[PDB]
Amino acid sequence: KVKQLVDKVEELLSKNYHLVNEVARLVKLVGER
Amino acid sequence: MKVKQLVDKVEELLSKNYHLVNEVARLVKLV
Amino acid sequence: MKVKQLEDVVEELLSVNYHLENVVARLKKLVGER
Amino acid sequence: KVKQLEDVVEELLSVNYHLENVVARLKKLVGE
Ligand SMILES: [Mg+2]
Repeated sequence: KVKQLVDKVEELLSKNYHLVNEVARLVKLVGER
Repeated sequence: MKVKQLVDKVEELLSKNYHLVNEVARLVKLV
Repeated sequence: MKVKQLEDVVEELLSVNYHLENVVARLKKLVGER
Repeated sequence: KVKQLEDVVEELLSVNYHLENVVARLKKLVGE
């Protein structure tokens, strides 16, 4: 179950990294206009 | 001025976030 | 004890996810993205 | 726009705080 949890941590981190990339993409468009 | 200042603040916090994401990635592999 | 500590990690990354979802939605609304 | 951006900044404080906690917890688990 440790391996299961490590996998879950990794999946969550990937999800969160995408969302940070989204914040970066969107904030540049507020800045832009 | 204020929008630009707030965008800069957002970008600084994201920079800190990216580093922390990297650290979590490094650390969890060591478990 | 690795299990309890990793469970706590997962819960906190879920809070992170919740917050980031809120921020992303708020910025999409600002730029008119749907 | 300013008001919304201010809330974005404030919520990102929470994101980073939570992440700091996670890093700290993993460090004590791995012995760093
Ligand atoms: Mg929170």
